[PDB]
Amino acid sequence: CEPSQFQCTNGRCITLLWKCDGDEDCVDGSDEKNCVKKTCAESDFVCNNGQCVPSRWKCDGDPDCEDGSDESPEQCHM
Amino acid sequence: IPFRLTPTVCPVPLAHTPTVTKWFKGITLHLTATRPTLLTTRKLGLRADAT
Amino acid sequence: ATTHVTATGSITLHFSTSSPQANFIVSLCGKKTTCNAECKPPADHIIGE
Ligand SMILES: [Ca+2]
Ligand SMILES: [Ca+2]
Repeated sequence: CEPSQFQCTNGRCITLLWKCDGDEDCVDGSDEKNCVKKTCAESDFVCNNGQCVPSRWKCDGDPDCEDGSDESPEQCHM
Repeated sequence: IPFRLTPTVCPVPLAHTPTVTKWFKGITLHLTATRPTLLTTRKLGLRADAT
Repeated sequence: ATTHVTATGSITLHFSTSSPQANFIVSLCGKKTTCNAECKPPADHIIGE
């Protein structure tokens, strides 16, 4: 697209300010890829492999981590 | 020397679109602007009376 | 620049001129005709093209 624009895989041009900013806008997901790690957030739970999930998903009874660490008893002791 | 000057994209204000009153060999712009705004006019001919 | 031609009929054509008089020659498959009218000055003063 334009030099000040980023081209998604669907042929739609967005701005570079929308590249790696947390929200996905390129339909398929061409944005929010590569760049640097987002290192989760202060209000987000960190899975053992490095995946970031919302903190309300920690020990809710259902697995949400890829490795299933969110339901492990090591972090929440029943 | 850290903190390299890099080219990014920034938003810049868009002024109010001027109403044009149209007379026989001229235009009159009304040009409301709260802040200083650059108006540049040129003639599309041999002598560009650039104001 | 190119129009369709039936065995008989009429075709409309838009033209732009600068003369006050429309006394030019129009050709249609090389057949020449002469138009004649008086072209009024425009009312709007400023145009975008
Ligand atoms: Ca985005
Ligand atoms: Ca969960």
